Amino acid sequence: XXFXNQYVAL
Repeated sequence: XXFXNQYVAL
């Protein structure tokens, strides 16, 4: 919950 990617997603 900050724009991550497909595997690391926050």
